[PDB]
Parts: sequence; C-alpha cells; structure tokens
Amino acid sequence: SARDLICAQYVAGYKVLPPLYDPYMEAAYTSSLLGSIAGASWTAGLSSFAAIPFAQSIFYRLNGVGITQQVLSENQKIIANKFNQALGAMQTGFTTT
Amino acid sequence: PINSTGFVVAVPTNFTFGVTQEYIETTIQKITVDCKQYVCNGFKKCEELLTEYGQFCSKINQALHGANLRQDESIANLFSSIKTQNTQPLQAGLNGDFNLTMLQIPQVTTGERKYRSAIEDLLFNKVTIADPGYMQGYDECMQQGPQSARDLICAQYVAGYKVLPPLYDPYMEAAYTSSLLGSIAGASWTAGLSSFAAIPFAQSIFYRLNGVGITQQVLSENQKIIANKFNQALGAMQTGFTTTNLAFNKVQDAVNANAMALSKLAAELSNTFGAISSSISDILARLDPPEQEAQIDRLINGRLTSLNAFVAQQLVRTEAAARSAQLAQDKVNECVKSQSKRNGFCGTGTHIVSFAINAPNGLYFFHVGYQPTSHVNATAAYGLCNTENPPKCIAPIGGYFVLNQTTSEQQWYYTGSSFFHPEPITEVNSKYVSMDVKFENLTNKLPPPLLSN
Amino acid sequence: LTEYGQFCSKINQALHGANLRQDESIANLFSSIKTQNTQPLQAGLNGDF
Amino acid sequence: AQIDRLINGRLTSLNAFVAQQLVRTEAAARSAQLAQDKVNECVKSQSKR
Amino acid sequence: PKCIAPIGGYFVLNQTTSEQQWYYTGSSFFHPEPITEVNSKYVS
Amino acid sequence: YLLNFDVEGYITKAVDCGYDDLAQLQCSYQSFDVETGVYSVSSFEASP
Amino acid sequence: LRNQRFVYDTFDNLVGYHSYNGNYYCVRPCVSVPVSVIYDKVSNSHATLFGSVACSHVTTMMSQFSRMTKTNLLARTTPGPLQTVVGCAMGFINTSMVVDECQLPLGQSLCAIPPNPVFQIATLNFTSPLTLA
Ligand SMILES: *[C@@H]1O[C@H](CO)[C@@H](O[C@@H]2O[C@H](CO)[C@@H](O[C@@H]3O[C@H](CO[C@H]4O[C@H](CO[C@H]5O[C@H](CO)[C@@H](O)[C@H](O)[C@@H]5O)[C@@H](O)[C@H](O[C@H]5O[C@H](CO)[C@@H](O)[C@H](O)[C@@H]5O[C@H]5O[C@H](CO)[C@@H](O)[C@H](O)[C@@H]5O)[C@@H]4O)[C@@H](O)[C@H](O[C@H]4O[C@H](CO)[C@@H](O)[C@H](O)[C@@H]4O[C@@H]4O[C@H](CO)[C@@H](O)[C@H](O)[C@H]4NC(C)=O)[C@@H]3O)[C@H](O)[C@H]2NC(C)=O)[C@H](O)[C@H]1NC(C)=O
Ligand SMILES: *[C@@H]1O[C@H](CO)[C@@H](O[C@@H]2O[C@H](CO)[C@@H](O)[C@H](O)[C@H]2NC(C)=O)[C@H](O)[C@H]1NC(C)=O
Ligand SMILES: *[C@@H]1O[C@H](CO)[C@@H](O[C@@H]2O[C@H](CO)[C@@H](O)[C@H](O)[C@H]2NC(C)=O)[C@H](O)[C@H]1NC(C)=O
Ligand SMILES: *[C@@H]1O[C@H](CO)[C@@H](O[C@@H]2O[C@H](CO)[C@@H](O)[C@H](O)[C@H]2NC(C)=O)[C@H](O)[C@H]1NC(C)=O
Ligand SMILES: *[C@@H]1O[C@H](CO)[C@@H](O[C@@H]2O[C@H](CO)[C@@H](O)[C@H](O)[C@H]2NC(C)=O)[C@H](O)[C@H]1NC(C)=O
Ligand SMILES: *[C@@H]1O[C@H](CO)[C@@H](O[C@@H]2O[C@H](CO)[C@@H](O)[C@H](O)[C@H]2NC(C)=O)[C@H](O)[C@H]1NC(C)=O
Ligand SMILES: *[C@@H]1O[C@H](CO)[C@@H](O[C@@H]2O[C@H](CO)[C@@H](O)[C@H](O)[C@H]2NC(C)=O)[C@H](O)[C@H]1NC(C)=O
Ligand SMILES: *[C@@H]1O[C@H](CO)[C@@H](O)[C@H](O)[C@H]1NC(C)=O
Ligand SMILES: *[C@@H]1O[C@H](CO)[C@@H](O)[C@H](O)[C@H]1NC(C)=O
Ligand SMILES: *[C@@H]1O[C@H](CO)[C@@H](O)[C@H](O)[C@H]1NC(C)=O
Repeated sequence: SARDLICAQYVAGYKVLPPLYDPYMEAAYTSSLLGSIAGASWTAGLSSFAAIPFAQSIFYRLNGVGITQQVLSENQKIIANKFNQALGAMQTGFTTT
Repeated sequence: PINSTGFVVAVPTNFTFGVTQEYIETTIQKITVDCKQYVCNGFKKCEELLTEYGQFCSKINQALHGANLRQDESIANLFSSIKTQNTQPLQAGLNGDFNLTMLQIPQVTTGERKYRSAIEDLLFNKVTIADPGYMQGYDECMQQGPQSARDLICAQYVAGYKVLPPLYDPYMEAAYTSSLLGSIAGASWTAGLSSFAAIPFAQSIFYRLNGVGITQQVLSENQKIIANKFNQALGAMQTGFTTTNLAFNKVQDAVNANAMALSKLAAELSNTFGAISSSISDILARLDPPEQEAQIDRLINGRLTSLNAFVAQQLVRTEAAARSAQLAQDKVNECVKSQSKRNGFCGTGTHIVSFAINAPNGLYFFHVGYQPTSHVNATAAYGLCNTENPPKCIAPIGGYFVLNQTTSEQQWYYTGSSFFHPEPITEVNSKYVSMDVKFENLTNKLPPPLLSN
Repeated sequence: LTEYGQFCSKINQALHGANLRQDESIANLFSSIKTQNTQPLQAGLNGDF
Repeated sequence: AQIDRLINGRLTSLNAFVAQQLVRTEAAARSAQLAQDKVNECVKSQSKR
Repeated sequence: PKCIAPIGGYFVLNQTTSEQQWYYTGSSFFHPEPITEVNSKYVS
Repeated sequence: YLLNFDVEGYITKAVDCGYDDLAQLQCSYQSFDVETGVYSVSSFEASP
Repeated sequence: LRNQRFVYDTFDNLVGYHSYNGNYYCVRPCVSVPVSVIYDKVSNSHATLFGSVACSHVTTMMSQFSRMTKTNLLARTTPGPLQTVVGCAMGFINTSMVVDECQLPLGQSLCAIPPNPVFQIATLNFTSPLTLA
C-alpha cells in the first residue's frame, strides 16, 4: 500500500524523473554557505574577502547593533554559553507543533 | 586564518567591468473573442441550443474585457514616471571619455525621427515577430493569399478573434527609454530625493566608483584605463545576442508563448469531438432534426471547453505580467536611477550602473559591475594605538590597515577595500574608537592621529 | 483519439517545457558555489561557540 | 460511444494534471528566487531590516 | 554654543528610577560609561 | 430582444439588439447599464 | 497551387475558390469584420471603430453591420468614415489636440474625446518637467 504510488508508474504510464543534482552536490552547497558567514563588516564593497574567525565575526555583529565593547569584553563567556544553548535547543524542535 | 595578530585579507590588484543581462516582461498580447461567432458560426439552431448552458458568451466577454483593462492600467502606471522625472541633456557620442553612442537614438537632420537605438535595432532584428495588421490587416490577408507564417494573423477574420493594439506606440517607449538614460547622473552624498544636480556622466561614474572602496588617488592615476575598460565592456555586448544567451532566449520564449495561445485557439475549430463532422452545415445537410441536436451539442461542448481553457490561461498570464511589471519598476528605481548596495539584485559583483532598453513585450537590462581579476594576500590589523596611561585607538574607514608587502619595526598604511594601494594613514581615513584587546600596540612608529603632540 | 486533435504531442511539449524551466531554475541557484570565497572552519569548537 | 466516453474522461484528467503541474512549477520558481534573496541577505551578511 | 549628540546610543542618567551627571550607554544594553568624543558628535 | 423586468413583474424597457451598435453592445454584455469604455461587440442583425 | 478549385488554410478553413466563370473569389464567413464600440456614460453617446479594415472596403461590405450602420454608410454623411492607424472609424472628427490623460484609449497612442453633454480623436504625448543643462 505504501509503495503502490511508485509502482503505478509502470502500469498507469507515467515516469518520475530524478533530480538534477545528487545529495552530495546539495551537501557541498550547504557547506559552502557555512564557510562564507565570517567576514568583514565595516567595508563598503563586495570585492574583498577577509579571513576573520567566526567568534570575531559574531562579536563584530553584536557590536554593530548597539552593544559596546566593554559589555562584550565583560560578558564574553555568558554570550557564548547563551549562543550554545540557543543552538542546541533546536535539535528537538522538529515536532508537529 | 593566520596565526599572528590581525587577519589576512585578499585585496584585488586588477579588475574588469562585467555585464549581466536580464529580460523582464511587462505586457502580453491582448485578445478579444467573439463568443457567439466562435461557437455557433451564425446558425440559429446552434444558438437556440446554446441557451441551455447559461449566459456563457456574456461572461466570456466580461472576463476578457476586465483582463485587458487591468493590463492597460498596469502599463499606464509604469510609464507615468516620465511626467515627473528630472533629466539632463547628454552629449552625442562621447561624454568625457565614455562612449555611449549605441545607447542613444541617432539624430537625423531631415526626414522622420527614429525611435530605436543601435543596440535596440540589433536586438529587434534577431527576433521574428509577425505583423498583426493593425491598420489594414483585413485587406492584406486577402491580397497576399494563404501563407504558413501569416495564417495565425489571418485566422482572426475566420475563427472570430481580434488582436488589440498596444496602448502606446513605439515612440512613447523610445521617449521612456531616453528619459531613463538622462536621469542616471546625479548626486550621491545627499540623503533625499527632492534635489536634482546636473553632474556630468563621467563625474557621476567616478563618484560611484569612489563609494565602493576605490580611493581618489587610484582613480586619478587610472582614469584612462578605467574609461577604456568601460568602453570595451559596453562594446562587447553588441554581439551577445546569440542562442547561448539565456536572457536573450527568454524573449523568444515570450514571443512563442504569445503565438502558442492563438495557435491553440485557432486549431480547436477543426476538431469533430466525436461528431460526424466539424461543420454545422454538414451536420444539417446529412442528418434530420431528431438526430441533428446530439451532434450539434457535441460540437458546442467541445468549443465551450476550448474557450474556457483559453480564458483561464489568459487571466494567468495577465496576472504574471502585472507582477513582472511591478518588478521592472523596482529594478528601474533601484539599479537604473541609483546605485544598489544589495548583493545579487542588480547583477553580480559590486554594482556600478545599469541601463534599460526596449524589448519585445518587456524591458532589457544591462547591469555593469566591478569584477576583480587578481588578488593579493595582505596582512591587516584590527586597530592601532600607542602606549600611554589613557589609550587612543583608531580604526580604518572604508578600508584596511595593511603592511606594504605582497608576501616592532612594521610600518602600517591604509588601502581601499576594492583596490590595493597603500597610502599614509591620516585623520581623513581613520576614526577614534574604544580600546580593544586585539589592537596592535605601536611602540615607535606612530601615524599623526596617534601622536600626542 | 485523432478527432480531438494533436492532444498527446501538446501534453508532452508542455510537460517537457515545465521540466526544462525547473532544471534551469535549480541550476541558477547552485551556481554560487563556483564564485563564493570560503574559509575553513574548525572542527567542533570555533573559539567558544 | 463507450470508448469515446472513456477517452473524454481520461483527456479531462490529463488536462487537469498538466494545469496544476505548471502552477506548482511557477510557484517553485518564485520560491527559489526568494530563497536566493534570503541567502544573500540573511546568511552571507547581516540584515538591517 | 557647542552642542553634542550621542552616536548609536543615548545620553542617560545612572539610575534605575543642576547636579545631574550624564553618561553614555549602548542602545541594546544598559551600561553607563563616561561621555567622550568617541561616542559623541557636534550638532547644531 | 433584451427585456428588463421591474419589481412588480412588468416590462419597463426593452432593447432591439439589431437596431444600432449601442444596442449590440448592450445585448453582447447583457446589461442595460454599461460603464464608459471601449468594447468589442457581436452581430445580431440577420439578412436574407 | 495545383489543379484544384478549393484553397484551404493551415487550419482547414475554405478561403479561396475557383469558379466556372473564370474569376477567383476570397471566401470569408458572414461575420468577419471586427467591430468595436466606444461608449461614454456621461453624454450617453457612442461611436464605431472597424479595426484593421480600410474605409473603402467597409462601404462595400454592409450586410454584416446593423441597420443604422447600413443607413449611415449608404447616406454618405458628413461625419462619415475616417481612416486611422487602428482601422476605419465612424463618428469621429480629426483634430490636432494633444492630451496627457485618456479615458477612452484606442491603441497606438490614440485617444477619444467624448462630446460635451461627435467624438474627437486626440493623441497622448508626455512632457518632461524640466531640463537642466
Ligand atoms: C505625439 O505622439 C504621436 C504618437 O506617438 C506622434 O505622431 C506619430 O508621429 C510619427 C513620426 O512622425 C508617425 O510615424 C510614422 O507613421 C507613418 C504611418 O505609419 C502607419 O502606416 C504605415 C504604412 O504606411 C501606409 O500608411 C501611411 C499612413 O498611415 C502612408 O503614409 C503610407 O504611404 C502607406 O500608405 C505602417 O507601416 C505603420 O505601422 C507599422 O509601424 C508602426 C510603428 O511606426 C507599428 O506600430 C505597426 O505595428 C506597424 O508595424 C509594422 O511595420 C513596420 C514597418 O515595416 C515594421 O518595422 C514592424 O516590425 C511591423 O511589421 C502605421 O500603421 C509611417 O509611414 C512613418 O514611417 C517613417 O518613419 C519611420 C521612423 O523613422 C521609419 O521606420 C519608416 O521607414 C519611415 O521613414 C521615412 O519616413 C519619411 C517621411 O514619412 C518617408 O519619406 C520615407 O520614405 C520613410 N522611409 C522608409 C524607408 O520607409 C512613421 O512610422 C506616427 O504615425 C504618428 N502617430 C500618430 C499620428 O498617431 C506625434 O508626432 C507626437 N507629437 C509630438 C509633438 O511629439
Ligand atoms: C590587468 O590585466 C590586463 C589584462 O591582462 C593587463 O593588460 C596587459 O598589459 C600589458 C602591459 O602592461 C600588455 O602587454 C598586455 O597585452 C595586456 N594584456 C591584455 C590586453 O590581455 C594589465 O596590465 C593588468 N594590470 C595590472 C597588472 O596592473
Ligand atoms: C563609439 O562607438 C561607436 C559604435 O557604438 C563607434 O562608431 C563606429 O565607428 C567605427 C569606426 O569608425 C565605424 O566603422 C562604425 O560604423 C561605427 N558604428 C556606428 C556609428 O554605429 C564610434 O567610433 C565610437 N567612438 C569612439 C570615439 O571611439
Ligand atoms: C610600497 O612598496 C612599493 C614596492 O613594494 C613601493 O613602490 C616602489 O616605490 C619606489 C620608491 O618610490 C619606486 O622606486 C619603485 O619603482 C616602486 N615600485 C613599484 C613596483 O611601483 C611603494 O612606493 C610603497 N608605498 C609606500 C611606501 O607608501
Ligand atoms: C597591547 O597591550 C595591551 C596591554 O593593555 C594588551 O592587552 C592585554 O591582552 C591580553 C591578551 O592578549 C589580556 O590577557 C590582558 O589582560 C590585556 N592587558 C590589559 C592591561 O588589559 C594587548 O593584548 C596588546 N595587544 C597586542 C599584543 O596585540
Ligand atoms: C552607576 O551606578 C552603579 C550603581 O547604581 C555603579 O555600580 C556600583 O559601583 C560601585 C563603585 O564602584 C560599586 O561599589 C558597586 O558594587 C556597584 N554596584 C553594582 C550593582 O554593580 C556604577 O559604577 C555607576 N557607573 C558609573 C559611575 O559610571
Ligand atoms: C488629421 O490627422 C493627422 C494624424 O493622423 C494629423 O497630423 C498630420 O498627419 C498628416 C498625415 O500623416 C501629416 O502629413 C501631417 O504632417 C500631420 N500634421 C501634424 C501637425 O502632425 C493632421 O493634422 C490632422 N488634420 C487636421 C486635424 O486637420
Ligand atoms: C497496511 O497498512 C498498515 C497500517 O498503515 C501498514 O503497517 C502495513 O505495512 C500495510 N501493509 C502493506 C502490505 O502495505
Ligand atoms: C513554407 O515554409 C518554408 C520553410 O519554413 C518557408 O520558407 C516558406 O515561406 C513557407 N511558405 C509559405 C507559402 O508560407
Ligand atoms: C533654471 O534653469 C533652467 C534651464 O537650465 C530654466 O529653464 C529654469 O527656468 C531655471 N530656473 C529658475 C528658478 O530660474
């Protein structure tokens, strides 16, 4: 019953075409996105690439929204722990709700 | 990432101008159908039988009329910008050192004014479109005889449908495109839209280049090279109308779709739909009234199904054309009349300037972007400060603090983000910031901003 | 079936065009891989994150 | 007559399938463009919106 | 007169509820700190 | 003919479809009241 | 084309015939000429446009049209047919007026001006606000 839809291809006379790219290409795309998040923030162009670490990029992003450098220096570990808690909480967020 | 202090950044050393082509549709072909003639072909017996399916023809006419009215409103809204767009006259051929000859409409001393530019003439000659006999099509279809390439147009007076002319003649479209070309130049450092500055095209281009990370010294040194590269980029797209160009292919796809709708509408009248014949006259001649009704009803049902399908798809294409027209307005306002800070919206790379020309059933865009070709690995610093009881740390503005090399006593310079050219650090290209742990401590060599004079 | 016109050919052409458009659309999205500069990330921990 | 009734029913089914398939293709193309915009704005940079 | 305005923040008093002392704080976190030329600019 | 019935069930006005073009427009769209615009109309006049 | 008395288009419509007399005749359905009506609600006036038809042919082909159209065509009235770029029109007078807004468009940058409570053919031309050199 769960497979009759697929096996109806060779009786009804229709074909399901495979996708253009295999999942390995999609994995390469997602890995490409993850490796381009870090970068400069005070530049006014898109022609230069800076190899800034992820932590420094996150702290630069936080400083640009209204958080001073002194607060970031004092609350570095707390910010890191809160980010880790936020990322880990979404592993069990795949529910019907 | 490097293991020392600071960070490594790739700064371009050579560049070229890349052109991205995009086609956006704005309108579709407006079609009106004579439902009574299409279904019954003037036979009273058919018309008597058609009443049993309700007021079909009136609903068809109202739906088509509403669709055409909406398309007219949509195209009228797009062209209204001409009335309230400030423009300045451009020079003929050369504006400084940039060559804009192909984008302009050639002036004629005597005769009729032209409504197509050189690039538009090249684009239109590569697309085959039938002439839909706006003025004398009815007579021409009789004087010329049956032709395969023209049967779709001449089927108007046999099948019973009409192709409406567009709202504006091509001269209005030429005026619109010329209006767009004359509004590109303007100010860049203002924070409003209520003032118009008559800045020449060359100065506007150089101001746009200076805002993306290119210093004034580099622009002054490489003025002729930049102009030559821009001219080469503009001239290379004259021969870019080939089958390999996807954007050019979509124009032919739109034309083919317009042809296909009328081909589907015309071909359905030759089907019998299971009846003894596709002609009402043959049915009346070969059969008697007790048996004629069934065959006539089969033909009626087939033709009603055809008309409903045509109306549904026509409404779909009208709505898609309206949304695409809104997209075109947004593209014009963002890419053509100003410089875009977004990524991927006005072509690839760092956007500089865009041009728009007339295209069949839409507009054609040429996005010019700054495309680097070579890079250098440069050592950079987050900030610099001296060693005092109160520290004063500085940060670069629109650039990087880099060492003058391609691979305690280090000398720091400033460079633009879009071109590698070290220059001394002054208060022009630096600002004071708070103390940071990752900033370099300059023991001996201090720029003037860091000197406690 | 011939009395209803060239039904099957039109069906095949429409489906083929739709599949071709979808292939072009998905190809355009994935083209960014060729010209996206990237840097290697660390395994597990990048600083404290 | 009976064969014609079956033919008409199956032609109607095929036309409905083709129409809905084209609808979903167009919606998927627009959604793909939205995904590209979301990636460029939210993933590879920080959004002020 | 020479009037100044905050940059990316507010000029606030150091309290949760002629001799008032003004400080600077970030817009996204409350942490008063002395006003300098780094976090201020001259205005009309 | 195009007939209009009032609230009491009587015919108050009528249109001869084949008389002129305005009547043809009214019978083509089946409405006595038509908004301002340009419309394509059918033929309702029969000849020997 | 060949030794055939009947000419058919791609869609199997009979379009041409060779007769015994020796003439060749074009074959069209009894309703072939497109007809469009321009109506103004305020003044309750209307006009007729024959799209893509030369004025001279409209005079010969009258059987398709309504009774009043037939009478007006036969009467050879002063406001009679006028050839435009979108076909032959009846009930219009040619004017050199230029307008920037239209409520009764006719295509190809043509506009119809309703009479104050015949129609006038106007043209849509837009003007830039100002030019700064
Ligand atoms: C306010 O805004 C107003 C509206 O925008 C504006 O008025 C307009 O002014 C312009 C410019 O002055 C006028 O354009 C001209 O129109 C002429 C007539 O066009 C019609 O007829 C032709 C057929 O000719 C027959 O009929 C005419 C009378 O109508 C008669 O004079 C002639 O002898 C013939 O009997 C027909 O072809 C036209 O339709 C086609 O073109 C349209 C676009 O122009 C299309 O929209 C339409 O679909 C048709 O398209 C098809 O055909 C063309 C041509 O083959 C193909 O390109 C296309 O793909 C498609 O197949 C229309 O029904 C027209 O004759 C005239 O032509 C000259 O100028 C143009 C542009 O420079 C050249 O391309 C032509 O070759 C020709 O150039 C030279 O002209 C001189 C002087 O006339 C001649 O001596 C030369 O011989 C000739 N050279 C050659 C090689 O032929 C031009 O298009 C327009 O009609 C006006 N519109 C109105 C009044 O409504 C007004 O000025 C504005 N006001 C202000 C103040 O700004
Ligand atoms: C940027 O690249 C271009 C293209 O390669 C370089 O142009 C070359 O210039 C040299 C002289 O310096 C000529 O001999 C070559 O023929 C040119 N190459 C061409 C036209 O392809 C240009 O010099 C480079 N700019 C730099 C390195 O600053
Ligand atoms: C600007 O570009 C135009 C073409 O867009 C050049 O005009 C061409 O010049 C050549 C060489 O004389 C001629 O053979 C062509 O016929 C011209 N094409 C035209 C007029 O469309 C023009 O020379 C360029 N300007 C400069 C200053 O180089
Ligand atoms: C940065 O270093 C470059 C070389 O790496 C310097 O360019 C040289 O400058 C000297 C002195 O004027 C010239 O003799 C050389 O010909 C230059 N070389 C090249 C390849 O152009 C440059 O001046 C330095 N920039 C500074 C110190 O600001
Ligand atoms: C410049 O000197 C300062 C001294 O104030 C250095 O700041 C120290 O940085 C280390 C980590 O590198 C911290 O653990 C210390 O607490 C900091 N000291 C103080 C007094 O705040 C700074 O690192 C130096 N910059 C460099 C080496 O690039
Ligand atoms: C702003 O006021 C707060 C209290 O409202 C000050 O924080 C106190 O500072 C004193 C003096 O260093 C410490 O003894 C207290 O423990 C601090 N209290 C808390 C709750 O942290 C703060 O220093 C003031 N900020 C200024 C003057 O810039
Ligand atoms: C009649 O209408 C035309 C437009 O179709 C008006 O324009 C003239 O058109 C003729 C024929 O094409 C040209 O030779 C003239 O040069 C046009 N004149 C102008 C000023 O554009 C024409 O003026 C109208 N006649 C009237 C109102 O009497
Ligand atoms: C029948 O349905 C049940 C319940 O969904 C499922 O577990 C079972 O595998 C199905 N049987 C077959 C033969 O598909
Ligand atoms: C027939 O088709 C050919 C090839 O496309 C074309 O060249 C020719 O003009 C056509 N003939 C007619 C009469 O349309
Ligand atoms: C400004 O100059 C333009 C011509 O460039 C002229 O038409 C306009 O009247 C002038 N405006 C004023 C306010 O003097």
